[PDB]
Amino acid sequence: MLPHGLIVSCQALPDEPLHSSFIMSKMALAAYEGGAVGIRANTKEDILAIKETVDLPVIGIVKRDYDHSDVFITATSKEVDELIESQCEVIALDATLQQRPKETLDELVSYIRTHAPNVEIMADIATVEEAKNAARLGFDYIGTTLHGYTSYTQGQLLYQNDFQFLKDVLQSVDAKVIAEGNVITPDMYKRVMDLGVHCSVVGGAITRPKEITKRFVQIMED
Amino acid sequence: MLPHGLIVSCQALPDEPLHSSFIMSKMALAAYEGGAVGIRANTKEDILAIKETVDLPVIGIVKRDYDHSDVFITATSKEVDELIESQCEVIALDATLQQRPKETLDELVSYIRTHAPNVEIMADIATVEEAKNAARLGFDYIGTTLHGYTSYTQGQLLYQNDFQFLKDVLQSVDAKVIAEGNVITPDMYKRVMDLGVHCSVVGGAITRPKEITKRFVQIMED
Ligand SMILES: CC(=O)N[C@H](C=O)[C@@H](O)[C@H](O)CCOP(=O)(O)O
Ligand SMILES: CC(=O)N[C@H](C=O)[C@@H](O)[C@H](O)CCOP(=O)(O)O
Ligand SMILES: [Cl-]
Ligand SMILES: [Cl-]
Repeated sequence: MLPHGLIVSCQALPDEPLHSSFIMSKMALAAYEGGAVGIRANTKEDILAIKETVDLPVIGIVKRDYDHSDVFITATSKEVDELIESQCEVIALDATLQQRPKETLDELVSYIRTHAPNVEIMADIATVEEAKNAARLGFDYIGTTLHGYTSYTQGQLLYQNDFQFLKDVLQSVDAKVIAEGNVITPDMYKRVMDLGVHCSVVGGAITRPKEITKRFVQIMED
Repeated sequence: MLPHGLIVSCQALPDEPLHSSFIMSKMALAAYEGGAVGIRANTKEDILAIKETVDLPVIGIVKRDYDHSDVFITATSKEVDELIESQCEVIALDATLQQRPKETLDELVSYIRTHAPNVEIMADIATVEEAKNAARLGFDYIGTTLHGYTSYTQGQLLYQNDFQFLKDVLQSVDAKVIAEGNVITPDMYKRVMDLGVHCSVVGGAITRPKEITKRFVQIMED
């Protein structure tokens, strides 16, 4: 199981500067050496490289676009099978009720419980009711990952109104909740932990130097 | 000349997770894409890789330890020659009063003006008196890089007492001053820029995920 504490997301998609299984493995080692308790990573190859450099538990996803679906975080059994092969300890998937290319969310949850019974699952959700649906499906973890990143949560950011959305998720489910998405600073990390999340996933604030650089530059441009 | 704004230090020494000319070239790309106006980098190998990735001006150093000297930032003509070969726009060196392994600081300054007349020079100093000595030697930039990092500045950090050390440096010299050392947040970057530095160097806050991870973990340990 994931400990309490800091999960570092070590992702770099094609065309991002640090894109490379190798580099993500080194970002993960850096996170490990700074006191991270887990890693979140994207694609079987990045996960396998990371698992060569750290024994931290990994939350695995496959970001892959499908025609006629806005679901891209572990959309189908093809991505699930890649992640089972990766041996990541936790499989994260979009747990919205948006249209998927193939299996439904219920079918992907059954698929994972049948084919990878020792793997934990994590629901990336955007709304309280998606969170409650995930809790009902027996998700091990419910993350705020997609809050602000679906067509229907545009402009919503986890931290808004002192983490009201996070407070509402924590109030609505007994499952382990993960503060993920727009945890930008140590102060935000402390706040989500004090609000009672099991753990927090921090990505861009640690592993996206372009995004960190932009925050430094923006302070001069207000 | 270096513009006003943010210089990103893209360094990873041999024991650090990201040690690699290729990775530091990508950190530099990320800095560029985020709005940096320059790069500080270490070793000819890293500098050449960065200079083929971005056209941003580079402050080059070679960190290399010598016996019977505490000077490790561009200590001798050997490091200077590596930086001349690198074609970096600015050569930075330890510009402390500390005894060097070979040439004196004064000797090295003469050497650079002779052997690389088109290169600007940056004085990494620890004290106001070293800043004044650097102005004496005609340095183009005076950075606060070694303030707190010498045997005679123990316990001091750039930000202490609302950047009093930086205020004292800026009052002491007419040369372009660079805020470097422990500039860890956008707030600190804003502050040193508002105090009148030419530019600021931010390293670990952007390019050392281990260091950033430690600050996240640390807020849960206070
Ligand atoms: C919507 C989406 O794709 N999210 C990604 C999912 O893996 C990453 O953003 C991940 O959550 C990283 C943590 O977010 P941040 O960079 O700290 O804001
Ligand atoms: C004393 C020393 O070795 N300094 C290094 C000089 O290259 C780095 O610290 C460099 O100044 C980068 C700025 O420091 P930070 O990583 O932003 O805190
Ligand atoms: Cl980046
Ligand atoms: Cl690091």
